Amino acid sequence: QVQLVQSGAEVKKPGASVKVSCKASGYEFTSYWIHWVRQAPGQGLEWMGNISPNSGSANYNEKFKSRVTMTRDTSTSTVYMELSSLRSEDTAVYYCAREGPYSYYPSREYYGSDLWGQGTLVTVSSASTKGPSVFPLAPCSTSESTAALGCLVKDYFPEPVTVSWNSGALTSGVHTFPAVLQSSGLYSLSSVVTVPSSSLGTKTYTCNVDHKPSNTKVDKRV
Amino acid sequence: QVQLVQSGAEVKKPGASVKVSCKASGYEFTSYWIHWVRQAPGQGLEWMGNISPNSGSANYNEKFKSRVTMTRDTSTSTVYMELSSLRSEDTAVYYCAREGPYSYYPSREYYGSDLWGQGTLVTVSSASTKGPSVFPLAPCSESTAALGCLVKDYFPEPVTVSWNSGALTSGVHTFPAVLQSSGLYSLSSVVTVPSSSLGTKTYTCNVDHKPSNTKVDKRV
Amino acid sequence: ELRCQCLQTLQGIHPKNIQSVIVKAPGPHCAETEVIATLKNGQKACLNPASPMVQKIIEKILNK
Amino acid sequence: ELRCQCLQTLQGIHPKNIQSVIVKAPGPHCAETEVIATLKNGQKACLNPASPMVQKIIEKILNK
Amino acid sequence: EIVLTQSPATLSLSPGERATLSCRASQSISNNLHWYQQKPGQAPRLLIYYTSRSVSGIPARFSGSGSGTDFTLTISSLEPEDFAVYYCGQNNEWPEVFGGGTKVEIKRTVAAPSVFIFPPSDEQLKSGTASVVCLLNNFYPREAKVQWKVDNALQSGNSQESVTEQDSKDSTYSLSSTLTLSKADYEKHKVYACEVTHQGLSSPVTKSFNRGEC
Amino acid sequence: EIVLTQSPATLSLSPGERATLSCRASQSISNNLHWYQQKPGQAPRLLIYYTSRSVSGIPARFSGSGSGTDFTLTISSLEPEDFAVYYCGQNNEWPEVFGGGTKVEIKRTVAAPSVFIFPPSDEQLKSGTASVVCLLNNFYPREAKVQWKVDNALQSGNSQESVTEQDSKDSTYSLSSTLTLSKADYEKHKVYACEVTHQGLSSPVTKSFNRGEC
Ligand SMILES: [Mg+2]
Repeated sequence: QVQLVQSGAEVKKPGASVKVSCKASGYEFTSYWIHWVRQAPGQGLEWMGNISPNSGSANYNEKFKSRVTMTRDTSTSTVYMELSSLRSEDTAVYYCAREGPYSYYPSREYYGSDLWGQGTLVTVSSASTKGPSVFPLAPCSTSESTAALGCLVKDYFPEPVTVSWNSGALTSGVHTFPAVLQSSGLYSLSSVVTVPSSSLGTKTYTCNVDHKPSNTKVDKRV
Repeated sequence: QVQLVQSGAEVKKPGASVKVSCKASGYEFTSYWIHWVRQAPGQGLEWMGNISPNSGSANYNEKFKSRVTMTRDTSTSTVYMELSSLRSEDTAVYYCAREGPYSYYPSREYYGSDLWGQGTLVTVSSASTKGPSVFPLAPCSESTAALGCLVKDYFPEPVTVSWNSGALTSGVHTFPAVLQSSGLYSLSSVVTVPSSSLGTKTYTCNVDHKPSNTKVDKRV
Repeated sequence: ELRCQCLQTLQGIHPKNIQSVIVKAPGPHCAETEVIATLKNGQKACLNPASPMVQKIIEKILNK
Repeated sequence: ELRCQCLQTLQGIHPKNIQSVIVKAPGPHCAETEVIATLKNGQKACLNPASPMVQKIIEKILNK
Repeated sequence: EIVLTQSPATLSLSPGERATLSCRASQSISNNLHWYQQKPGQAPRLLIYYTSRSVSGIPARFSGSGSGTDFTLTISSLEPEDFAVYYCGQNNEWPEVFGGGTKVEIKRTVAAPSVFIFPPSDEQLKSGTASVVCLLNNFYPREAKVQWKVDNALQSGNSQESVTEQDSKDSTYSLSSTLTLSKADYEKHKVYACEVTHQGLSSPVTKSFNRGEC
Repeated sequence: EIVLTQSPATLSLSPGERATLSCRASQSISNNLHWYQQKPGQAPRLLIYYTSRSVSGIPARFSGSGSGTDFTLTISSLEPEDFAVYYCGQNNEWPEVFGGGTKVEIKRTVAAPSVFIFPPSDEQLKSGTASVVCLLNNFYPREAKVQWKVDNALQSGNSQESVTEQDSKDSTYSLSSTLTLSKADYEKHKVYACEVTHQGLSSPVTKSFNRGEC
């Protein structure tokens, strides 16, 4: 396979450091620059810098040069980005991407970045890893033919949370909302499903919440 | 005040060498390139090459590089051009010209050649220096008549002609010389005068050929 | 230049074919020294600044 | 490039101010080696190729 | 540093229609301008490089052009899989810079939301906080207004909303609005209501509940 | 190597008129194009440098324009001292190259030449050669044709001609033609004639003499 494989998600406190790896396979490592680009949640792309797999010399965005180091290990075709003096604004998915091929004959005509890693989420916050509290969402008391049910997945950290209904058997009409970052620094999301109103009291509806960062699994009967 | 003064006219046989000088005065010698440009009689300008007054290194037109040398003498602010294996086609006026000022800060915006030497005529021929024979031009036998003098078989150029020691200028036409098949030059000088003046007033053409130290007064 | 031009380099080339060499110091858009040779045929090639033969090629031109 | 660019030269300049140096060998339009330094302020200066300090400035960039 | 400006920010079109996306650079980047597609939860994907050059395996319907500091990505006829975010990126100089993106959305007919209100659970109330949720299900266009009312008093600054991505089957959106109150503040009031304004509705729809009935 | 082409080869104008001279380069010479004036028996004189920049002591009526491949020298209002030859010269690259020149001459009315014939002198004949001279005096334009005839036989290859510079006072030209024969050849013939063709003449004019009747 022709690929860039990155290290897993990271959670850090402000002031700490993070080191992310990007292992290249299936192509001539020395033929392509490797770039680091980040994307904050819901925002655009920002270039961190890059590194030459040959010389091992890195080029940094001046915004990060004083607290970023990029290195490469020829033996394992791996490139690293170490970002220090972390702040909450560094919360983002960090990608590595290749640009090339280039040789010893310089040109002013460049290729785009054609192969990207899967991304590594780095969350920077004063908050500590916490599993969610799961509350049912059910009507107060129903003349309509369709009813809505759900679960409120509150006060967890960091992202992500996954939600299924009846262990994945119920998929139609499900809406699992993107999380919101509360003023508290903890995340919250709701997952809802619309069902026939006649099915309430006969059919069972259970939401399955998985928060891998805190090794938490919750089933809530609604 | 600024000047480029070149050496005097040269006469050479084919296969010989010529060395022309160009002395600079009145300006900072090291501030300007010095070029050598030639002009064959009645033709355009052709760049020979140039020299840096600082390094003394020359640049040549590829047409001449195998038989041309340019040098400079810092002590006398003089530049030289030596052209060897001379052929008749090298007969021309050779000029030196300056281009600048330039310093150690390079630019891709150049000055033109603003100061030129007076030129040096170099004549390349198998002929030897010879003074002219001066013949009259007079009618075989109507208010205006033409008279003149045929200045024949001289070498090299130039010849100058006046009429009545410069007193007669009106209606005079002194023609450019022609190079004959013999390798010798010839020119004519004519004047139109009232026909009534023939037999009363004297008409004499004054011919000077400095290369052969010859002076002729020809009454027509 | 606005970025590094030399991902890879040559340990040297034929010195007789070299017309000119640009030696670029590290700057705000390239963190390493770059050496680009222009050959008499107009071809361009990246050279290793740390290579002893590259430093000796420059010396031979500088003294020519 | 198309003719000699350096009528005069400098013995040497501040090496810390140099962004790049072009070393041009003698060619069809210039019979002498030319060295042109581009400073970090964008100013260009002709340097003496034979100067020992010029050769040492190039060496310090090549090893940076 | 270069600034890349993309236009329009959102493009709403039907499948089969032509999409024209613009990218403008603050200064010359020569032709070193590249286009990328990005779908949720995926890395960007290169579509066109060096203004107009084809990328291996990319469908023919994507093409690029440019003149000066102005660049264009054209999708000749939109396919359902083309509704995504598109970015231009320059690498003529470092730092690389990307545009802010253009989101290409599916245009469909107006669809009013079905609205539901949820009281806080007994379990959450025991813990001291009360979250009240209002759901707006399967509506189009994205614009919707949700107003919270507690005993007819309009609420402000104590609610947050979240919206889903466009649905794969019907091209609609869904939205949740959550009102957060302390148990003490929640117990001081009776009527909890959410009022919804949407183009699909003739007039605003209100869903409510009374505390003495839950 | 660059080739510089000037146009027109001759410009015929009156004092007070505007003169426009062209210089075209085979390839770009950037703006490193300079203009020179040359008068008979003098070195060229620089007028304008770097396409349009002023030169010390040159009158304001000379200006230059152009860029890269096409260049123009303008003389806003011709003075009598401006009638001369003009060359463009490039120094963007070595070798320097000059154009072929444009001669700016005074335009005046057509003037037919006055024609005169001169037999060889007794002095020259004693030496073995006979030179016969035909003079065409004060004509305009410069173009004229002289045909030598010896006992009605047309002569060719045994004559040389020269033309003066345009006269400063009447704007005319004069031309001399010399026929050279050996004394033996000259003594074998009677009628020596020179036939002149010029725009000023309705038909050719012949001046002749009979050998020995002088
Ligand atoms: Mg006047």
